Amino acid sequence: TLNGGITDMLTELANFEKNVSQAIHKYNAYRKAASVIAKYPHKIKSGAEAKKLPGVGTKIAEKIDEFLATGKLRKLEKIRQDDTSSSINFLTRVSGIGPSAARKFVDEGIKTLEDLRKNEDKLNHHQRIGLKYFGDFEKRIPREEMLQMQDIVLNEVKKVDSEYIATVCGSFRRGAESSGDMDVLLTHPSFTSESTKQPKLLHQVVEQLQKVHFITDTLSKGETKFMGVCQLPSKNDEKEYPHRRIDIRLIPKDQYYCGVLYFTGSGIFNKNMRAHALEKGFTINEYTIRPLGVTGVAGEPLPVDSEKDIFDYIQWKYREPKDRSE
DNA sequence: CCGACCGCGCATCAGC
DNA sequence: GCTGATGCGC
DNA sequence: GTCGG
Ligand SMILES: Nc1nc(C[C@H]2C[C@H](O)[C@@H](COP(=O)(O)OP(=O)(O)OP(=O)(O)O)O2)c(NC=O)c(=O)[nH]1
Ligand SMILES: [Ca+2]
Ligand SMILES: [Ca+2]
Ligand SMILES: [Ca+2]
Ligand SMILES: [Cl-]
Ligand SMILES: [Cl-]
Ligand SMILES: [Cl-]
Ligand code: NA
Ligand code: NA
Ligand code: NA
Ligand code: NA
Repeated sequence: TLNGGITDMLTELANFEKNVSQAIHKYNAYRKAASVIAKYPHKIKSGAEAKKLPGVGTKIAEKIDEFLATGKLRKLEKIRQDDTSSSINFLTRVSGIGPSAARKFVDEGIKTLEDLRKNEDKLNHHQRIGLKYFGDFEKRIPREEMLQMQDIVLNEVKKVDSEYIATVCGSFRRGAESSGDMDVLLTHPSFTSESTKQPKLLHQVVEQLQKVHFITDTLSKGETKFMGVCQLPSKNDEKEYPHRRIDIRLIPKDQYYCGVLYFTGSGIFNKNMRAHALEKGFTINEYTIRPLGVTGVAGEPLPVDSEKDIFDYIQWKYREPKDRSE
């Protein structure tokens, strides 16, 4: 890509601020700067040319000047050399180990994959499954496999109740040739913003997918969100497929368009769009878009019949899923 | 200069 | 047990 | 770290 070297650098800086510094606003600041540079359609020639972009300020402009002249960033070179930063950045790659847990583990002397595998008793349930599938979870999922996964989920949900609708969102819905994981939005007519006329609507679907050996593990599970692990079936004498992360979100059926907008993303796109919503006097979540009054208190939910209706309210021209890949 | 930074589900824990 | 803060995740 | 006011 045109400015791959710059966007990798800013991403690495973002990950540092998140995992090591625990500086969530600097994490987001670097993430925004990398997103704006990633869509910029010219090979960047200077930090001043970059500073023209929104979210690229003086500090990042200087770093870009250093990177263009030398090919590297001294600040990152020292971060890479530091053992405590390096250890924390490694441990956070395990699902369920965050910045706080990573640092506590480093305090206890647990800081390699080997260390973790000797100390399962110190892990909670989520962290133990994340360690179990550490290698698998870092592999990408070819779109071809995403299509077989889709076919299984949709057909099994059909068997439980023909009135369920399951929609695969995330990067898959944005047209990616490969995805980090599978995200399934679920609706059923018995669950609306007005009533829950049936219990266990999510459980019954999880149960069916466990019964056919598609869902293999559970990281977390409540009434409306499932976070777990799944796996495609393999043929005779073939290696098994990698285990994959799956997220399932049950959304009230009358709030589908807000839900599918949220679950399609991207994450940075959602943040940019929600940040822009507030500037226009609205607040958007996965359920509703609501006006902000004179005091800053959210008003009642505005009518939505389409994804486009949401872009309209905040005066954005509609963007197809494939162009929301910020 | 400085306030504000997207919004929320589930798990875990301290205080009562 | 409950509630609110915090951790971690989407 | 960056931005709007
Ligand atoms: N509002 C908001 N939403 C999200 C997650 C949303 C948007 C994302 O497209 C969707 C699924 O998350 P996931 O991590 O699977 O991302 P996805 O875009 O599918 O990428 P990938 O799986 O890595 O190919 O939930 C965020 N997560 C990360 O940015 C976030 O920070 N803010
Ligand atoms: Ca995904
Ligand atoms: Ca996901
Ligand atoms: Ca495996
Ligand atoms: Cl911060
Ligand atoms: Cl909606
Ligand atoms: Cl709401
Ligand atoms: Na700028
Ligand atoms: Na992690
Ligand atoms: Na072991
Ligand atoms: Na197996």
